Parts: sequence; C-alpha cells; structure tokens
Amino acid sequence: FDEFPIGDEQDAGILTVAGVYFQPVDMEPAGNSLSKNEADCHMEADISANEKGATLGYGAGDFVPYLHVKAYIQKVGSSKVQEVAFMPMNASDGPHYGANVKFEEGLGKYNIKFEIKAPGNDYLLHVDKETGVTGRFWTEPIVVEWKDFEWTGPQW
Repeated sequence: FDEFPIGDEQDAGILTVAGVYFQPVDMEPAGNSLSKNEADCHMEADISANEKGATLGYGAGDFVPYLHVKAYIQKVGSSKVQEVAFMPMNASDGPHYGANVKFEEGLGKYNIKFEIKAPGNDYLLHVDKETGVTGRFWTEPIVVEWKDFEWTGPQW
C-alpha cells in the first residue's frame, strides 16, 4: 500500500522514529480508535532501534515493543488539542504503533507530536553483570514533533 510521510524521520536516543499516514483501515479486534468510515486517515509511529539500542539489548532495526505512544494533533492557532493513544499492531508490512484519526478542525495546517513513554513496569531489563545491560530507559517521555503538517484531504 502507499504510505505518506508526515515529515522526515527523526532519531531520539536509541530510537529511530518515522511518522506516516494513509487511508483509514479496519482493525481486529476493533473498537479502540475510530471506525474506518468515521476516520480521515490511519496514522502510525514507526519506532525501531538504532545502532545505540544495543546498549539496552536491542538489535539495530528491531521494532521496539511495549512503549506507550500518544499522538497530539493541534490545528495551528487553536486552543484545542486532540490526544490519541496509539496501539501496537501489525499490518502486512510489519509492526507499528497507530490509530485511525480524524482531523477535527478540517483541512488545514497542523502540528503533530508523538509522545513516546518508556515501558515502565511493562518490560524489564537484566541488570546483573553476567547477563545484563548497562543502558537504561528514559524517564521523561521522548517527544518527536513535526510542525506545520498540511492536511489537505485524502491522497488516495
């Protein structure tokens, strides 16, 4: 399928973070985000380990699971912000974090931020010397932002 970038991919710590969107999708189980018919697009965070992820045991290019990913979508100049929890999921091209999304204020200029919280109690690390890792997770959320994203309707 055709995917459209929100902007250039960005590195943050051990992460390589890409943002893409395309047509709304059907998901199973359903009911987490908007239905395909109610949504404007499907939007996803492609989050993989870079070369630095080996400090935490990740191989380069590996999907990084158990993160807590939320998108903040704000029409430039608006006092309202949409906050959409992304869910981990597979498409035919592998794993992502994503959700079906509606741009509530219509076609126009938006700021899009992905907030990426570490797993917390959801993913552990061996820390002993014989089998453990010396890297550690981040305690404040990583925030990757693209400013002035232009939503001009379907591209498909």
